[PDB]
Amino acid sequence: MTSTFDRVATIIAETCDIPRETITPESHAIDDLGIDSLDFLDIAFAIDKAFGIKLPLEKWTQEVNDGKATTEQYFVLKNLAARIDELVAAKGALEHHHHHH
Repeated sequence: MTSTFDRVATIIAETCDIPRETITPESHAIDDLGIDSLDFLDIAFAIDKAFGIKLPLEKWTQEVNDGKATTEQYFVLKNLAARIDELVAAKGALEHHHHHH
């Protein structure tokens, strides 16, 4: 029993050495865990290859710093785990389509 969050949290411990105990689902990877966006690239590429998906990290980070999206929307570990899972669902091409197509 290990969720998408728990996989990510293991990968955070592997990459940037952040204690699993001090990693909550409602934690912000950058603000709360104190991980830089570059260190988060190493985490996100390790996630990327693990789940066999593709995170548009550059897109997510440009939206965040353009004020299109709030930081927490992508960088809170439950929202992040939901984004990854959403792209694992997109990896399987769904059957009810992604948005509408």
